[PDB]
Amino acid sequence: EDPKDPGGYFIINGSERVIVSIEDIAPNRTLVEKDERQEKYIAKVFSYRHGYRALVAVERRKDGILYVDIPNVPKPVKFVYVMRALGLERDKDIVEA
Amino acid sequence: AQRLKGKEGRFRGNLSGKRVNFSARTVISPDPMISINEVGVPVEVAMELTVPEKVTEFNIERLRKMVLNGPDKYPG
Amino acid sequence: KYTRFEKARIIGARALQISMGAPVLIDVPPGITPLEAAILEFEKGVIPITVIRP
Amino acid sequence: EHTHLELMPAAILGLPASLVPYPEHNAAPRNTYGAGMAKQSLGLGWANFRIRVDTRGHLLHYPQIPLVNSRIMKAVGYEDRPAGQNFVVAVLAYQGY
Amino acid sequence: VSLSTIKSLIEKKGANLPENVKSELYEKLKKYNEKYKLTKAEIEAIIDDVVKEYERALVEPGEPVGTVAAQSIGEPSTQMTLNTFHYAGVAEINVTLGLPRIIEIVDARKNPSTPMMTVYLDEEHRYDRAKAEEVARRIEGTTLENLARSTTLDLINFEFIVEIDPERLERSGLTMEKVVKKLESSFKSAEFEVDGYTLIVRPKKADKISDLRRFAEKIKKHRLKGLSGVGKTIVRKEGDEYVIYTEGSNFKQVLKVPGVDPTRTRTNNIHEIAEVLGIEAARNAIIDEIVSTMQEQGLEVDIRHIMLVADMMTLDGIVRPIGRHGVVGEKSSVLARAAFEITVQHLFEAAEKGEVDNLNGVIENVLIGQPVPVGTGMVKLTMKLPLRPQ
Amino acid sequence: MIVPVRCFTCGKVIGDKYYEFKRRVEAGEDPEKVLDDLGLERYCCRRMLLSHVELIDDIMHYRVY
Amino acid sequence: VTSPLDREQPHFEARDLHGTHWGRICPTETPEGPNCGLVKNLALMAQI
Amino acid sequence: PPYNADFDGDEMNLHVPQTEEAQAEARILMEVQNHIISPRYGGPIIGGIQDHISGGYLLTREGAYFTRDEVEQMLMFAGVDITELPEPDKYDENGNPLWSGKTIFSLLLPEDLTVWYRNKLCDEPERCEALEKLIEEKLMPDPEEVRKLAYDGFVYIQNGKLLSGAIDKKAYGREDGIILDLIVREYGVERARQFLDQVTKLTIWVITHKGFTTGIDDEDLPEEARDRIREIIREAEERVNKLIEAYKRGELEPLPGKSLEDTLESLIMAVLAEARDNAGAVAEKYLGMDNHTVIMAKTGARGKILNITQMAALLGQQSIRGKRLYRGFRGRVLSHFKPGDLGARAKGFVVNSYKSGLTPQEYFFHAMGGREGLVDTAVRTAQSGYMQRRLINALQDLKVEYDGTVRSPEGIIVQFKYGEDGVDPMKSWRGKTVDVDRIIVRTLLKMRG
Amino acid sequence: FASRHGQKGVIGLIVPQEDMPWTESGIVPDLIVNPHGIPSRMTVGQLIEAIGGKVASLKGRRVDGTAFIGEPEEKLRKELEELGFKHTGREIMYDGITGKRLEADIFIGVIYYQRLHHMVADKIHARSRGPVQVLTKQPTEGRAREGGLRFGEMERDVLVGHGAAMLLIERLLEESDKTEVWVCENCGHIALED
Amino acid sequence: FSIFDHVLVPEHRVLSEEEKKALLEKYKITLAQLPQIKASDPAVKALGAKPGDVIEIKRKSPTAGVYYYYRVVVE
RNA sequence: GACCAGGCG
Ligand SMILES: [Mg+2]
Ligand SMILES: [Zn+2]
Ligand SMILES: [Zn+2]
Repeated sequence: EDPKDPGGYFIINGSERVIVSIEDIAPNRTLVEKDERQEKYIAKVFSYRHGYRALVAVERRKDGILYVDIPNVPKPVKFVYVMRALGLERDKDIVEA
Repeated sequence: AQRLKGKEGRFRGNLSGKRVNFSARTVISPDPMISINEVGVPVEVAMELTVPEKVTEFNIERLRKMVLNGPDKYPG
Repeated sequence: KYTRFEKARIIGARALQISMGAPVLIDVPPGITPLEAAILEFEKGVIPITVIRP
Repeated sequence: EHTHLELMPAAILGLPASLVPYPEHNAAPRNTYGAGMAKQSLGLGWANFRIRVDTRGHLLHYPQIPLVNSRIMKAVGYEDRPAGQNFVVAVLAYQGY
Repeated sequence: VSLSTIKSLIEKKGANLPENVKSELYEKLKKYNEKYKLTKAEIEAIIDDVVKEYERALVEPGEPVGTVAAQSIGEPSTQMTLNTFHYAGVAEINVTLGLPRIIEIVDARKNPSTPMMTVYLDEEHRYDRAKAEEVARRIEGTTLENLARSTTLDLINFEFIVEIDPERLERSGLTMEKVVKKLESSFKSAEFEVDGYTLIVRPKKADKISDLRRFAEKIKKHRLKGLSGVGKTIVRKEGDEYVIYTEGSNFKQVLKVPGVDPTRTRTNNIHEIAEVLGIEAARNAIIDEIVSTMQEQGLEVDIRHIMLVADMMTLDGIVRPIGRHGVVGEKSSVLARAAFEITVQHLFEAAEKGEVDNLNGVIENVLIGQPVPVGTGMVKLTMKLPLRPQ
Repeated sequence: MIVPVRCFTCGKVIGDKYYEFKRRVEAGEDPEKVLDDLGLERYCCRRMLLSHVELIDDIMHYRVY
Repeated sequence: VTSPLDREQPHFEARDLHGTHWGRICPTETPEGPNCGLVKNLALMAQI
Repeated sequence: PPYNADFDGDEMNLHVPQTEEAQAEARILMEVQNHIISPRYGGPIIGGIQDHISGGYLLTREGAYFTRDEVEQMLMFAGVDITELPEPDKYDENGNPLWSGKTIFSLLLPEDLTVWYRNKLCDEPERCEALEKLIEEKLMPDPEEVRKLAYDGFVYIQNGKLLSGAIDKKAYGREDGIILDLIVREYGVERARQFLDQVTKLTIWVITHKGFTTGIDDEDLPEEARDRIREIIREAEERVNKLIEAYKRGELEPLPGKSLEDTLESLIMAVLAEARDNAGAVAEKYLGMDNHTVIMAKTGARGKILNITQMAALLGQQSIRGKRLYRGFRGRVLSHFKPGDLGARAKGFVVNSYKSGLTPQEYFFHAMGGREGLVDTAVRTAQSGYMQRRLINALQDLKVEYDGTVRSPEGIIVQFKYGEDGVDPMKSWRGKTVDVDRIIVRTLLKMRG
Repeated sequence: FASRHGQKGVIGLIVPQEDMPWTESGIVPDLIVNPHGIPSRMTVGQLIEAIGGKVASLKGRRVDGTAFIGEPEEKLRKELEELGFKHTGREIMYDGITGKRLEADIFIGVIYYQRLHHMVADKIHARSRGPVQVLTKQPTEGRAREGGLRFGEMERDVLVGHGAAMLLIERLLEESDKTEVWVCENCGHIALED
Repeated sequence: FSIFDHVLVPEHRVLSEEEKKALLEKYKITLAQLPQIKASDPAVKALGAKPGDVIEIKRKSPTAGVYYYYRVVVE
């Protein structure tokens, strides 16, 4: 071996392989933005658990009602509807939360 | 359906453009001592590409001389 | 009076004719390729081919 | 008012882009071209090229150390595996060639 | 030598020349004769030389002139530059330029990204600033938020309050009370909160419990004091004449405003020009737009290449794009359209219709392998056989 | 690999005076005076000795038979 | 260091240099073709 | 130029026709000398490039003189058929005959040529006016009178003799050449090819042996120029803080276009651009024509004045998409500046030259500015090629019939006469259908002599 | 060949030693570069490096050029002036053919240069006849397997624009796949030969 | 105001029957070869021409001072 | 033969 060799690569079937670094997005942060095609104030997050990536977005529109988008759920169910699915049905609970 | 569409389909891939037989490719270098309508050709390429010719009464001598040189001397 | 397309077509036709057995109408130095013979014939003004124009 | 002190401004450059001497006197595209082109020159790559089995390889017969160089290249070990030679260059317009 | 002699000589020796050449020759001959004395022989020789030079400059029949024009338009675009200053000055209107503009023009976009108009003024109001300003006030459409100094919501009381800068409200032609006067006849019954500077927007839906801003924005976005579409107005001076630039296009309504010169008013929208003035104006508009856009970038392209494209685009009496849903979609040959885009759809449509391809084009003959009819493949020649070496 | 026999530009033989220069410059002498003493006047020759690497000694460890 | 975006699209915002790249990404070493901007190299002071 | 090729690694393909018809078509229709004039704008495309202009300027400048051996050697090298040297022009010490550059250059022009115009080297227009007046009053002036009033800014050829002016890009350069354009339209392609070959080889010989080089001392300004540049930059930077503070305390009438901030940005940018131009003016003034870089730039051979003023003066403001640098941390581009800063040097301005070096912040700003050119050259070509593909696929089948009309394959008439006068743009006189004044002048000169 | 300042090129001509010019101090150039390439690229660092390299070779010690901390230019120029040469870096040379000195002083120095691995011996290629694709019976692809060049669509458009129809017929059909097919005239289908 | 006053509009004119026949014979074409114009166009609306007639257009151009373009009215 | 990755103009 050459002493100048720094190392850090694999040997697969007699060939030398190196793994590059992917510049992904933050794994759990919340990012807000705004598009001009509507007045939507979209805030989207990526959620990671055991290698599974899920995209969740909550936003408003011209109606002024908050809507939520969930994977495998095509329709944007309203915000209060999805909040009451998790409990805390009383109207005080939502505002307190 | 995929064989007929795209940049590698049967229309834009083979019918409109196709690979040709007599061609060559190499790097270029400047040469200001030749006239504008001439080009320099390496002797390696000139001995590979061929131009068919029909023997007549005004070029029989040159053709017969060329044939004798075989495929390894330059004029041949 | 010939358009350059007509001139090129006539020269090509005569050059093809010469290389198949047609006799040359003018004396030519030996070793000349048939295309050059056709060109010489054209500039000497002895080409017999004519073009029909609508 | 200050809260921190920069260690060495010359180290913000990458590894190949640090080879160019006097890099602040050139246009940016030329520096980019030089940095990219520094990864293709011929020279003594590794000491064990004789035993090493590779599909392709190159070797320069008489490599030399640059006369004008940055102090980073000495530290990173580039001087022990150089690539390139020093020429006596005259800026003159010759006969077209 | 008299001028009538020159005129008669021109009219009898160069009668085949175009009119512009025939006039330029007379002008230049007069100019040169008024300072050097000229004899008749020189005039005759000059006319002969001009005639010969024009004769030798004609186009050879069979020339592939469409491909040359297409290449001469496409190739310079690869060296296009962009500046995009984005200056806040009203004098410099933010308008898209360069390759995107060429793409918009050629593709025949239904509505441009930055619509704009050039409005000239009549003999009156032409050389004055205040009259131009008030004319521009007439053109410009004004909504409530434009004149408003500032606004404030009252979600607690479910009402809206508007405050307006007097310098705009009093100069806007209409006044504070006229807004309520018009709103009494339009929309719904307003709250009639006329208090000069202070205006209260409390629509009927904006009751004490809910439904605020359901109509408050609609009242605030009421169309008054100017034409629709136009959202800005700018006054400029170019030499001895004032001109007006605007944002948005309302050509049909704009041509009706008093004091606006209609003989020179134009817009950058092609379809509107076609609908108002016909196809022959759209052709000239396309030519002028392309020429100006190409010239502003420093390049140089001959007019004869642009004329062919302009004529081809308007062959059916309506402006249509150059592409999949335009000129290329009107070709009779099935293979010529199929080789371009969406091959399978075209093939199945032709199979259904029982279409017939006559192989009268260029691409199809290339596909088959038989000679094309474009250039050399057009001529035909004959030979007299009994020839002997002279 | 090893010191070139002759200077590239002018052909002067300098291949036999590298070790003396290296030793005398490692002994603390002034490099300019050493080069002047060795007789190398034109800088085209000084460039050869001043910028050489002895890469032969660390590649003999690998033998190919 | 490589980005997961698609190469063909322009991506005007992604290919531009950023102020936060100072000391973390080399500002001059990048490919020349369509890969420009989307492939970058770590600086010398960078520490993961 | 027509190939757009450069010798830095380029490659090209070569094809060989096989049938006699193909050879005849290539020989008659595709010859190089048949495509000197570009069909896009009716001007020369093949011509001199780089050294072919600098050598011509060195040969035909004022005060150039050559000995016997140089003249004989250059004439033999160019290939000119000559068997007797002309009369010497002036005698050096010890009676050595000397020939001028114009006399040597005149041996390549045809015998009956005559033309005059003004080239790029025009600095004082009050001296060309006298020459134009002299030409106007008497159509064939006495050569001594013209030689007494010679000037490098006014080219004048009389009966094949170069009487005044100097070679420039307007002589035989691409898209500007005048002599080449006249030659190709009055004598034929073959004469143009012969002239091109001879002039190129002669200029190459001239530049090879006289010596031509550039060095580091070509951007050395005197102290007073640096002081003036420093004062200009100082006042330009000072008159921006006042605008910033004015905006900070209201007291600023916004332009009607956008909000106050955009007007402030536009004013700052205008001030900075004017500052850069003013600073470049003095750098242009203090560098004479003796410098080789100025010779190489002012004759159109290579480069432009912007490169000179960037190398010998401040680089100037950098920008992306027409606006100042704003990407970075919240309120500041770099971590080394206080948040919420709108100063000139805190958002892109560079007050240094390439010779004097750049500070690290200016280096980062320069790289940020320079990335835009690379990304634009990477991005534009795709849509440019797509548009060209659509255009070439739409307008392919239009021929020109024997009647002069352009017809679609089905038979629909598109134009009743190609263009509007039936004139080929390639054969036109720079777009014009025919150049009347040139014909009038040449005929009058031919007869009145 | 290419330096590290972004200047690249190819060898144009190889010259015998006796034809090259020589400086009056006894130096013969090892390389010649055109002065037209300097102003457009604005690579002043190359000139700085040339001066620094000549100074370093004269002094017998290497020169530091580490970014913003390296030795300033004026110091190098003053040192070069001290060593006996001219501060501008110019010298006087004699023409290698005629034998007399040129009219202008010539910049000359020492510059580091690199040899890239894009050699011409790996790019030359020529084909007359060879293997063909099985499916379409057209020439193969690649230098490694005796392939042929591709005649793309814009080449066809260029040939059309020139107007050479017979050239198109020769290039696109004669030098590529070509065959004879029996066609039934009555019904239009392709006939069968036994 | 008439649209013919606008600088972007060249004057139109309706051809008589004999002129139509002469033009049709001169170029050896049928009536389907000419460029078309819609019957609801403002210019033909001002002219008041029915479908089937041919309109002559006098155009002022930079290359040639005057040049004639012909169109056929189609509904 | 088709894919993937990296380079050249
Ligand atoms: Mg190149
Ligand atoms: Zn030596
Ligand atoms: Zn059958």
